[PDB]
This record gives sequence, C-alpha cells and structure tokens, in this order.
Amino acid sequence: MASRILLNNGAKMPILGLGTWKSPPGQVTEAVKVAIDVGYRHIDCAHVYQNENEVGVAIQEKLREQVVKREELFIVSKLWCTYHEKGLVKGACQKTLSDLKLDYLDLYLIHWPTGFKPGKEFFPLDESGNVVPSDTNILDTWAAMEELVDEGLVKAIGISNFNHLQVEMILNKPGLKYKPAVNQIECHPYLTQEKLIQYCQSKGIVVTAYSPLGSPDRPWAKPEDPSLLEDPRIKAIAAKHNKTTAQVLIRFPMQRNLVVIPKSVTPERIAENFKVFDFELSSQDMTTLLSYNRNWRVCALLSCTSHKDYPFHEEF
Ligand SMILES: NC(=O)c1ccc[n+]([C@@H]2O[C@H](COP(=O)([O-])OP(=O)(O)OC[C@H]3O[C@@H](n4cnc5c(N)ncnc54)[C@H](OP(=O)(O)O)[C@@H]3O)[C@@H](O)[C@H]2O)c1
Ligand SMILES: C#CCNC(=O)c1ccc(F)cc1OCC(=O)O
Repeated sequence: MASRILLNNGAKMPILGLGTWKSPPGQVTEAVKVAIDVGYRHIDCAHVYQNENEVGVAIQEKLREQVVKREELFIVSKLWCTYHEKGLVKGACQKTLSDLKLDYLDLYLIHWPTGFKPGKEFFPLDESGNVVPSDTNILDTWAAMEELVDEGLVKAIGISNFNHLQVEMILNKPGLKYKPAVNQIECHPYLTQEKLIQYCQSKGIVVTAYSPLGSPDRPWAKPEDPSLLEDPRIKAIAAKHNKTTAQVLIRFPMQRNLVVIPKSVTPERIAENFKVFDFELSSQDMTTLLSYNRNWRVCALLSCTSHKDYPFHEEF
C-alpha cells in the first residue's frame, strides 16, 4: 500500500487524511498538530465547518517548526453552497486561504452540487422552511473553479456529493478546461457505492470516502440507527487481524483505491487511525465488508430534496 495516489492533474494525494467536520474550534488546533506529528499529510477542511482559522493555526505552527514542508502537505477545502455565483467563488476561496494561512490549496471542491441564495446564512430558508436555491448551474460554477487553477489559488479542483449524471454533466461541459480530480462522497460498509465508484474511477477521477466510521458524532444520530463501529461482524474481522474496528473501516476504502478521511479530535485515536499501513484485508474480507451495504446515508441533505440539483434521487 503506497501512501499517495496520482491525480489527473499530475499531483500525488495522500490516501489517508484527517477529517475536521464537528471538530470543536478549541480542540482542532491540537488535533491537527498531533496528526501532523504522527504522520498525517492530508487535512480535509471546509468553510462551512466554521473551524478553518483554528485548523490553519496548527498547519502554520507545524510549517514554522519545520516539522513538515508546505510541499509535503495536501490541504483540501470546499466551496459552500451559498457561493456558487461567478462573482463569489474567488472571494470564498480567498477567505478559506486566509483562514488556513495558505497561499494555495492542493484541492478545492464544490461541496454540494446544489447552489443556494447568497447571504450570511449557510442554509437560507423561505418562510416555509425549504432551502432557497440559486439559479447558477453546475457548469458555470465549474468554470469559476477552473479560473482558480489559472490564478494559482488552487492546484486541483473537484466535486463532492455529485451523482454520476452530475459528474457526466461536467465531463461533457462545452469547453471543459480541467476535469474534476476528485469526487468526495460518503462511503463505508453500509453505503458501498460500487456503481458511482466504478464510474468515477473509469474516468480517471479519484474518489475520497467520507464518514468512513459512520460518523457516530453526526448531530442527527438516533439510537436505532445502524452502527459500524459496534457491528459484531466487523468487530470479528478486526479481531482476526489484531486491529481495531476503526482500523478495519479505514483500511477497507484504501484497498478499493480510495482516499479516506476519518475524523478525530482524540490524540490516541488520531495516532491509532494512521496505523493502517501494516496489514491487509483479504479479498474475502473485502467482499464480506461490501456485503453489508444497505444504502444508508449519514449525509442526505434533507432540507434540499426539491432542489433541481439534489443528488440523491438518482440511484447513483
Ligand atoms: N464532503 C462532504 O459533504 C462531507 C460530509 C461528511 C464528512 N466529510 C468529511 O469526512 C470527515 C469524516 O467524516 P465524519 O466526520 O462524518 O465521521 P467519521 O470520520 O466516520 O467518524 C468520526 C467519529 O468517529 C470517532 N472516532 C474516530 N476515530 C475513532 C476510533 N479509532 N475509535 C472509535 N471512534 C472513533 C470520532 O470521535 P472523536 O473525534 O471524539 O475521537 C467521531 O465521533 C469529516 O470530518 C469531513 O472532513 C465530508
Ligand atoms: C446532511 C447534510 C448536508 N450537510 C450539512 O447539513 C452540514 C452543514 C454544516 C456542516 F458544518 C456540515 C454539514 O455536513 C457535512 C458536510 O456537508 O460536509
């Protein structure tokens, strides 16, 4: 298992990164510092997570300390839905750069295919509670992303939560200048994504798996929901390999040629989660884990199910 995967922009991306959604601002600086100390070279960020300033403090301190060089880091962020407008994309990217203390991003993603009305609110609602859309389409937003590459602000651009028809729309864009490098999607044994993964990989687009542990800290969790970390079938595979259940859940996408971004703010778990380059799941193990699919989503974007670009009506 090599540590990096080659992207279609010619750059290499570390296959294991640190997630930062829900990482409290008072804990995430330490989390990222510890992560870099124990070997992480890829951090997954987003403006909407409201903690990029604090992530940036950690990155900058480790650069200043010469623990790592900037070229050895792979920093990812995402354009939020209220910034899909041509005239807002650069400023959104620049705000993220300023917060992260960087002069470029390694990868910048369209966070969701759905554009929302610009303004202070991340989810602008009408008087009845539906998200208020933007009229700006996926293709014009993509053109704005391409401009960021040409201005030196980002080294690669990609997409997140795009279904295969939406990926296809970009690939078929008239005058397409840069193909998406990455599609970041939810993926774990309860949402195995075989169809979408195959499609993206066949087009040379690298897939990043989010919520690989099933996001037990997701704010809308309910007691009756399935739980990957507590699934005795997965625990059994972990026990056989003398690893933790989380380590199995992280190794699983790695062996499918995916990038994976487990989140933790717990120093011991941050270190644990990185120790996944010392064992191999068998083909049988992999197929067994795949068999647990139930099309269950942590992130279903439920306030946007009527948006013209809602991604999850399509089968994949
Ligand atoms: N593009 C998108 O739309 C999108 C959507 C969702 C997520 N993401 C990205 O993907 C990252 C990962 O997804 P996620 O945050 O939803 O959830 P996740 O990585 O599947 O799970 C995070 C949870 O697992 C716990 N955990 C971590 N390591 C553990 C271990 N070794 N043993 C037991 N529990 C462990 C964490 O606890 P502690 O932190 O307390 O240790 C936290 O509660 C996000 O942080 C974000 O960067 C992107
Ligand atoms: C379900 C769903 C869609 N996402 C959200 O509602 C959301 C909102 C804010 C945030 F910080 C993370 C959020 O979810 C994770 C993400 O989108 O990266």
